[PDB]
Amino acid sequence: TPQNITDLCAEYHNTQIHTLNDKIFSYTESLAGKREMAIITFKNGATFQVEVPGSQHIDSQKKAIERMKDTLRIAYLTEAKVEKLCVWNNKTPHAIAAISMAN
Amino acid sequence: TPQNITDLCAEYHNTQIHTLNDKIFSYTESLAGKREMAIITFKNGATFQVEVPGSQHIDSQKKAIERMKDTLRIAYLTEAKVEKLCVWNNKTPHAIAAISMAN
Amino acid sequence: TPQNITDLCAEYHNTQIHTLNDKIFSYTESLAGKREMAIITFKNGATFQVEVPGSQHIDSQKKAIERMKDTLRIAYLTEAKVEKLCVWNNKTPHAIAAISMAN
Amino acid sequence: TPQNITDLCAEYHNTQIHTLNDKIFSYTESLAGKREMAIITFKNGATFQVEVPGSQHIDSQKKAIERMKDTLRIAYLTEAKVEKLCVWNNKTPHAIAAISMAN
Amino acid sequence: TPQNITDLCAEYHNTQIHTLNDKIFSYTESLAGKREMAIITFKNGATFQVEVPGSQHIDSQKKAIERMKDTLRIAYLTEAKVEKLCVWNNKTPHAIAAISMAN
Ligand SMILES: NCCCN1CCN(CCCNC(=O)c2cc(O[C@@H]3O[C@H](CO)[C@H](O)[C@H](O)[C@H]3O)cc([N+](=O)[O-])c2)CC1
Ligand SMILES: NCCCN1CCN(CCCNC(=O)c2cc(O[C@@H]3O[C@H](CO)[C@H](O)[C@H](O)[C@H]3O)cc([N+](=O)[O-])c2)CC1
Ligand SMILES: NCCCN1CCN(CCCNC(=O)c2cc(O[C@@H]3O[C@H](CO)[C@H](O)[C@H](O)[C@H]3O)cc([N+](=O)[O-])c2)CC1
Ligand SMILES: NCCCN1CCN(CCCNC(=O)c2cc(O[C@H]3O[C@H](CO)[C@H](O)[C@H](O)[C@H]3O)cc([N+](=O)[O-])c2)CC1
Ligand SMILES: NCCCN1CCN(CCCNC(=O)c2cc(O[C@H]3O[C@H](CO)[C@H](O)[C@H](O)[C@H]3O)cc([N+](=O)[O-])c2)CC1
Repeated sequence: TPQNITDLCAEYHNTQIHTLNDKIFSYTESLAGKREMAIITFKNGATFQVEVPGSQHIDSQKKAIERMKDTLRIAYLTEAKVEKLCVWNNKTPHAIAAISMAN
Repeated sequence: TPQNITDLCAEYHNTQIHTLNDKIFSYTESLAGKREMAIITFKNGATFQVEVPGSQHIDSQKKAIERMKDTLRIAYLTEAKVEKLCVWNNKTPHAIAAISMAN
Repeated sequence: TPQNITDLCAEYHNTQIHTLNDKIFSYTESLAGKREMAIITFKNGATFQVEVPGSQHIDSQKKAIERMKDTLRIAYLTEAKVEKLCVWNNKTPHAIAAISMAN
Repeated sequence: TPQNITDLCAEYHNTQIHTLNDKIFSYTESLAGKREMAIITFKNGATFQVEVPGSQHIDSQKKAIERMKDTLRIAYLTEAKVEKLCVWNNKTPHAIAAISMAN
Repeated sequence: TPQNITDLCAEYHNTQIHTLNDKIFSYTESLAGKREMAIITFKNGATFQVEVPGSQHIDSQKKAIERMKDTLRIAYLTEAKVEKLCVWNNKTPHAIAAISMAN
């Protein structure tokens, strides 16, 4: 298994690391049909989503998607610094695959 | 694909944005049958609900409804500023579709 | 839908509003068989339960009963002021139907 | 229903009340197979478990066992004073049936 | 049942205790397919994983794996001192079986 988010990210196509080293500026979530998603931004203007669960996702990802939205919410509310995001870059906004928090 | 709550809200019929830029004044939740819901207010008098799950809701919204009530409760307890709500305005109280939190 | 806990409470038989405007003094929870419940008290001694799930509850209430116990626990730990409880008064301790929190 | 943890405890065989009036000293949790459990200690050395789910448990206890482990973790992290534990004393460590928290 | 993490750890093949007595330095989690995992590090450079659920796990471990990730996140965010980890040291990074927190 990978030892860090960068090596994990590199195991997948259509991904990249964004380095933030900053707390989340805004947290948005929706229960509207077909847009059951979260959106976060940073004060540098960067915007990211947790995608709506879809047919691209495998069964094991369903709980992890829910966990990620839990993580983003509590990160936002505690002003935790986000180090990096691994995202898929074939979606707009870029879609979160992984998060690291440090410092 | 929307990048913010206003753009997401605009995808639906019978919605509008309310801008609060304030913490939640009160949080109410009920387990009574057929009224399994939450109600929030703001000091300006505005009142909003998370609707009881109904047949209007598609299957994917049910999990998101539960998440929204989790979000409103922890927002209330942490005195987090709510930036905007996207609501359906064909319900009273207006029914929450999405929330953004920012300072 | 109800605008507030008082109007909600009025929709049900065997209920009353208790106005506390105080934090929870004690929180008790049990996993013992046939007593899977929570009990709260306020400083003055007034005691309330979240009932064990039973035949009187409809299925939609089950997730809400779990949510209420989550709410009481976090309210207790954060010393959140409880405004009102809507309770069924045909049970001892009186059984919580809804809670409102306001500072 | 019982008004308090002491009266609840007395409804069961093989139980006793421990009166701690103290925060949890240590919190341990395990995902190892057949030891999916939590263990807590107090400064006085007293040690308690939340048992692995087993044949002695009834269905209604399953969610309550999971809730108890949630409660112990957050109690530990917030340094919440535990008033009493109701435990089964036919197990070692004594097995938690109920917890009360009060200032 | 075991009374502490060291005795619990010793019930299993291919494990060891690490004594950290330190807060978690970084927390990483992933929803990427087949890497639905968490990774933590400590300032001394030690790295640990919560393994992706797989065929080596029995059903009862699944909820406990999810719990462990919840615990590591909140331990990280609260800067809780981790006393010990029980890990399987036949994986890289070492895979967490249990955690103790004290002091
Ligand atoms: N990637 C796809 C994105 C594109 N979008 C565009 C918007 N589309 C909206 C479809 C989701 N459906 C509804 O929203 C909806 C809500 C409805 O009631 C509202 O339901 C609301 C709750 O959902 C609320 O109760 C309100 O008061 C009722 O009037 C009713 C119906 N309906 O009768 O079909 C549908 C989906 C496809
Ligand atoms: N869609 C429109 C929404 C509007 N709603 C508003 C409220 N109305 C609620 C009806 C749900 N039913 C009950 O609540 C209920 C509770 C009951 O027991 C109480 O159950 C209580 C727990 O629910 C408690 O245990 C108490 O002690 C028992 O006596 C009994 C019965 N009953 O015998 O019919 C009903 C329906 C319409
Ligand atoms: N609706 C009215 C409510 C009133 N209640 C009050 C309490 N009464 C409780 C009955 C539930 N049963 C048990 O508890 C129980 C636990 C048991 O094992 C303990 O199981 C315990 C865990 O549950 C623990 O592991 C312990 O070490 C074992 O010996 C065994 C048995 N049994 O062999 O019958 C029963 C029923 C009536
Ligand atoms: N009531 C007493 C409880 C204690 N006792 C412990 C030992 N078991 C033995 C039967 C299990 N057989 C295994 O072979 C086994 C291998 C395991 O290692 C692997 O699975 C692990 C995850 O579970 C790791 O992935 C590890 O790397 C991998 O090698 C883990 C476990 N387990 O239960 O967590 C079991 C009997 C019960
Ligand atoms: N085992 C260690 C990792 C190795 N890894 C790479 C090789 N795959 C092979 C089979 C998976 N095939 C995919 O094609 C695939 C596409 C993905 O991208 C899409 O799904 C993503 C969400 O999962 C995004 O929506 C994205 O936009 C969309 O393009 C994502 C994943 N995934 O697992 O998260 C898999 C197995 C896994």
